[PDB]
Amino acid sequence: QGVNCTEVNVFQTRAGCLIGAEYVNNSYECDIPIGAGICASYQSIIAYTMSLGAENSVAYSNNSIAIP
Amino acid sequence: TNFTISVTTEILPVSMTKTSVDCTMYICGDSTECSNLLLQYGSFCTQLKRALTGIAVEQDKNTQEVFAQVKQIYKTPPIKYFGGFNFSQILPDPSKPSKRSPIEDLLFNKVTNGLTVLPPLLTDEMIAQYTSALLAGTITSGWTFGAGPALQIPFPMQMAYRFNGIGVTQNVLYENQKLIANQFNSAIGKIQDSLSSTPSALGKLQDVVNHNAQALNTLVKQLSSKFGAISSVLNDILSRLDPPEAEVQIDRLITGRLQSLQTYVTQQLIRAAEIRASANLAATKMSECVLGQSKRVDFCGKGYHLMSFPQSAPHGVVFLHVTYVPAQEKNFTTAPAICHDGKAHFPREGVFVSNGTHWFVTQRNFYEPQIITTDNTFVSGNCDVVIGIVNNTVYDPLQPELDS
Amino acid sequence: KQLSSKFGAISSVLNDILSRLDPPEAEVQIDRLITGRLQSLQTYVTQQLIRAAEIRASANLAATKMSECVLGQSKRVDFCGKGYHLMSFPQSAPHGVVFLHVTYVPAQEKNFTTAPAICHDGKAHFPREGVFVSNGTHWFVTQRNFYEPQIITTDNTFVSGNCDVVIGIVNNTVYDPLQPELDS
Ligand SMILES: *[C@@H]1O[C@H](CO)[C@@H](O[C@@H]2O[C@H](CO)[C@@H](O[C@@H]3O[C@H](CO)[C@@H](O)[C@H](O)[C@@H]3O)[C@H](O)[C@H]2NC(C)=O)[C@H](O)[C@H]1NC(C)=O
Ligand SMILES: *[C@@H]1O[C@H](CO)[C@@H](O[C@@H]2O[C@H](CO)[C@@H](O[C@@H]3O[C@H](CO)[C@@H](O)[C@H](O)[C@@H]3O)[C@H](O)[C@H]2NC(C)=O)[C@H](O)[C@H]1NC(C)=O
Ligand SMILES: *[C@@H]1O[C@H](CO)[C@@H](O[C@@H]2O[C@H](CO)[C@@H](O)[C@H](O)[C@H]2NC(C)=O)[C@H](O)[C@H]1NC(C)=O
Ligand SMILES: *[C@@H]1O[C@H](CO)[C@@H](O[C@@H]2O[C@H](CO)[C@@H](O)[C@H](O)[C@H]2NC(C)=O)[C@H](O)[C@H]1NC(C)=O
Ligand SMILES: *[C@@H]1O[C@H](CO)[C@@H](O[C@@H]2O[C@H](CO)[C@@H](O)[C@H](O)[C@H]2NC(C)=O)[C@H](O)[C@H]1NC(C)=O
Ligand SMILES: *[C@@H]1O[C@H](CO)[C@@H](O[C@@H]2O[C@H](CO)[C@@H](O)[C@H](O)[C@H]2NC(C)=O)[C@H](O)[C@H]1NC(C)=O
Ligand SMILES: *[C@@H]1O[C@H](CO)[C@@H](O[C@@H]2O[C@H](CO)[C@@H](O)[C@H](O)[C@H]2NC(C)=O)[C@H](O)[C@H]1NC(C)=O
Ligand SMILES: *[C@@H]1O[C@H](CO)[C@@H](O)[C@H](O)[C@H]1NC(C)=O
Ligand SMILES: *[C@@H]1O[C@H](CO)[C@@H](O)[C@H](O)[C@H]1NC(C)=O
Ligand SMILES: *[C@@H]1O[C@H](CO)[C@@H](O)[C@H](O)[C@H]1NC(C)=O
Ligand SMILES: *[C@@H]1O[C@H](CO)[C@@H](O)[C@H](O)[C@H]1NC(C)=O
Repeated sequence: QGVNCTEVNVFQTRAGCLIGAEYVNNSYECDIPIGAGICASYQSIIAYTMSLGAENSVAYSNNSIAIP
Repeated sequence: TNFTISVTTEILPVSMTKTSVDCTMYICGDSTECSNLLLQYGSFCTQLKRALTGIAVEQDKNTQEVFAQVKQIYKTPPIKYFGGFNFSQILPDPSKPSKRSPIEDLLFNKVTNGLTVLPPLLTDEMIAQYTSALLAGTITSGWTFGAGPALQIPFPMQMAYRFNGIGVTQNVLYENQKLIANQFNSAIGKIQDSLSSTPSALGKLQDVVNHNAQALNTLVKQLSSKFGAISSVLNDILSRLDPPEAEVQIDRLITGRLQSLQTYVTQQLIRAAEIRASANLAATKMSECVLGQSKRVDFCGKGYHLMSFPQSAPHGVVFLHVTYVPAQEKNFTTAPAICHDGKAHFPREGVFVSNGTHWFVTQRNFYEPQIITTDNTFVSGNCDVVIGIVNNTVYDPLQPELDS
Repeated sequence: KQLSSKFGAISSVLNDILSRLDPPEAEVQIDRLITGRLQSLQTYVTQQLIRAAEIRASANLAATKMSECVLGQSKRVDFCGKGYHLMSFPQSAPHGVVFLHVTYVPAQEKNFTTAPAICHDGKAHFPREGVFVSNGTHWFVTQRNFYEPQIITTDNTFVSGNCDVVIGIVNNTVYDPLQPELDS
């Protein structure tokens, strides 16, 4: 937490560094909060950025009504 | 007769800075005397760390709950046309890599060792994404998107829906639609000027930040005091005095620092309860005035509340309450009922109004003359028990059209 | 647990420490112990007061929900469960309450086209409670939820001014009741 990890697999985060897990570029649902948009889960242990659900933009126009 | 639309700002803080305090290293820097004497007080500093971790987890839960109230994020269409409603300084600008609207950019620019300052779980990027998604959901899905799957409704008809829900007939919206759009743009410009002008409008966030910084500064200042002992230095007494002879001095020092840490933690704890209550109130405000329109008055801004814009802010949330401000009053004469052909008549939803002798009907908060007909009235009782009733005829529909 | 700690004194015992120590220093030991135990009790009751205040605030919110969700229907959005609230069924719980929330979640969305108003015979048309909706060359009216097409008549619509300034307005014929019953 907080301290720079030049002094003390190794992954550099905003809140310090993480030892024991590998960082991936994909997105997963957050289970273990870490801080500054980092979340970890075990499937081996990995770390990933915060995923805010799924991106979904509904169609918008000058005349389009939706009634269930 | 004529109405204007203004916008106000409400700032409610959300989450203070999380602080983590270790006991042993705060009491003394790497000394074995504290290791062999702090446990003689029992597990005292353990519950302090337990309480501070509890504050950290409830602050994280609070800042998660105050914003993440949607299951899916919403993205604006690339076409910026909204039927005359220009949203440029409200919609986030993709030119800046941080994806911020200029209003919260100006608000961010205006608002400014054994301790540990933990970073928040949500940084400003995901808060900006939350505000952008909520703004998109409240502009393109109307007021019905939190009850289930996403819908789409164009802007003018859901303006008409909100005007119907506020207590006026929806026909008056299209009469001055461009006037309402121009007044909205002028109000957005004026509130941007007010945000850029007033320096004390954001006093709550600066107040809580200054309170936390001042508490930490007084903690640090009172740490370096002697507390009635010989030396104020943490480790100079280890070599200057015999460790048999330093027991009373180190006991007084550790109990004084323990009392100071206890009163600091209680003050912080109380404040933490206050900021949790304030952020819960802000969460109720967002859940009432953003997720759909509300009918209760004087809750979100001054006047009749239509809808609000939530925007990002450091350690808080700022709202843009869009209100209905009536004006252009005019004196008129009224009557509770009208008696026609020996039978009493009552208004369906409005009131009988007459400038001179000609009587007309109109809605509650807007003035427009209408012909008194049968379809907007009913017969119940006679014109004998009522008071203040006037005498006038009622024009009967379907009377002069069925004769031929 | 905090009772068993000596708090920097000789021992945690009370009666036995008086026998082995003289009263001039036993009063010092008892003074240290009494101050430390008073501090521990003060910490415990500070936690008790703050927990009582937080629980009282949460229970006042729970009582507001008790008088708002259970007593009748509350129109306010997502204050009693997720989505629109209709009714709630509370059950007895130890040191708490539990809430059910009968809600209304529509689904199976279908695309449709609309119009702000209808211009016909030099006058504007506006629905009294419904909304204009269409699928193709035929137009209908419906409510906010659970789409139900109906023929446009004069009882669910009204007239307000002329059709010149309303943007996006489109022609549509109107079926006026009592028109074919004129010569009977
Ligand atoms: C109170 O307001 C009402 C509503 O405007 C006024 O009634 C209006 O009175 C004028 C003049 O008497 C009417 O104008 C006339 O219209 C007929 C229509 O064919 C036209 O042929 C005449 O040459 C004349 O222009 C107007 O129609 C009438 N409006 C309504 C809705 O009945 C009334 O005069 C006002 N009273 C006072 C004291 O200001
Ligand atoms: C949009 O929805 C409306 C409402 O359902 C559709 O109108 C209805 O369409 C059906 C099927 O074409 C019509 O049924 C037909 O009726 C004739 C007698 O007129 C009969 O001989 C046929 O065998 C068939 O049953 C129905 O009459 C019609 N309703 C009205 C009032 O005309 C419309 O077709 C839909 N449009 C599109 C583009 O989907
Ligand atoms: C209504 O029509 C629009 C067309 O613009 C639909 O929007 C697209 O629908 C397709 C098929 O479902 C998707 O693959 C696209 O991603 C949608 N685009 C956008 C921008 O949303 C819309 O889904 C239709 N709605 C309904 C209820 O059928
Ligand atoms: C209601 O108030 C608005 C606001 O002043 C009026 O709009 C003005 O209309 C005049 C005449 O067209 C323009 O010269 C002004 O520039 C408009 N004001 C603004 C701010 O754009 C409107 O006319 C008023 N309506 C009534 C019925 O009095
Ligand atoms: C919406 O309002 C904004 C705010 O005025 C408009 O932004 C202006 O754009 C012009 C042309 O690019 C610039 O000269 C101004 O300096 C901008 N004003 C600013 C930055 O405050 C924007 O053009 C408007 N959009 C529409 C569609 O009318
Ligand atoms: C409205 O008209 C009715 C009948 O045209 C009035 O009733 C009469 O009022 C006069 C004096 O006010 C009495 O002498 C009659 O006996 C009344 N007749 C009946 C059948 O009641 C009534 O007073 C008028 N009201 C107003 C406010 O002018
Ligand atoms: C239906 O819409 C059409 C055009 O969208 C209107 O037709 C025009 O009406 C104007 C004046 O009403 C005439 O001068 C034009 O010659 C018409 N053009 C055509 C191609 O017919 C029509 O008026 C609308 N119907 C109603 C009842 O308003
Ligand atoms: C850690 O130190 C290195 C120096 O090699 C520096 O480049 C880096 O920015 C530092 N990181 C933090 C978080 O201070
Ligand atoms: C993937 O993650 C690595 C982690 O070091 C990063 O350097 C790289 O830029 C990422 N790639 C993309 C496309 O984001
Ligand atoms: C809505 O109308 C404007 C004004 O002409 C137009 O520029 C825009 O493309 C339209 N949007 C549609 C048809 O989706
Ligand atoms: C209405 O009449 C009262 C009584 O004289 C007066 O004080 C008030 O100014 C009038 N209002 C208007 C709009 O004429």
